[PDB]
Amino acid sequence: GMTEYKLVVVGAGGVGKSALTIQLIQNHFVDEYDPTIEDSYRKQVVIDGETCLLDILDTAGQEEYSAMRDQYMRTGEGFLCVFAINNTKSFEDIHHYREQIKRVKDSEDVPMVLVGNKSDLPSRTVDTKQAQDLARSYGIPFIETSAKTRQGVDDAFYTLVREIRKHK
Ligand SMILES: CN1CCC[C@H]1COc1nccc(-c2noc([C@@]3(C)CCCc4sc(N)c(C#N)c43)n2)n1
Ligand SMILES: Nc1nc2c(ncn2[C@@H]2O[C@H](COP(=O)(O)OP(=O)(O)O)[C@@H](O)[C@H]2O)c(=O)[nH]1
Ligand SMILES: [Mg+2]
Repeated sequence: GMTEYKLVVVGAGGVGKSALTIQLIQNHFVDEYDPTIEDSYRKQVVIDGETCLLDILDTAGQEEYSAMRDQYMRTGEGFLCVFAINNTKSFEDIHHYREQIKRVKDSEDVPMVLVGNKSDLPSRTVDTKQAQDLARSYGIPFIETSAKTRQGVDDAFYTLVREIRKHK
């Protein structure tokens, strides 16, 4: 049977979670997508010759630490922690998202990838070295992406699938 992978995209508002997810689903750059819409989207993909079913949850809205929201996030098997390379605050928030994932999954080894988005822009404020060194502190991969140009989009999602496969 075809394996389904439940992936969750997290990070500050405005980093490009929706743009990244829609590039994967539609193969098109969407510069405008209602910042309040949180929803899930499926796509069949060939990753290393195997057709698998991705189920991507694109998160949005206010932080809520209810038993219901924890249960909803606990459905994720792997997480993309996204920041924007021209927004220092989004990068400085990443540790919070990682700590919340570790708590809900009750595990120090949850499949995760650090994503530096907006790599097409010239306004960089977060050095690639600092981002690579944060992923090294966590023991996870780092991928540079652009939802505008498609840079790194399959690398981010497919690497997360490969981290889930090794975790099982
Ligand atoms: C002063 N703040 C703290 C630093 C940044 C600043 C603002 O932080 C901020 N803003 C919005 C959302 C979040 C946020 N953190 O984790 C989560 C998720 C979705 C991640 C996945 C695992 C869980 S489990 C659960 N219940 C969640 C929820 N709501 C989550 N989202 N953080
Ligand atoms: N140049 C550029 N802008 C992007 C990129 N990804 C998203 N954006 C823009 O960043 C803003 C926020 O994007 P959105 O996908 O709504 O972020 P979300 O709140 O994390 O879902 C919008 O103005 C998008 O056009 C990218 O890689 N490059
Ligand atoms: Mg969004």
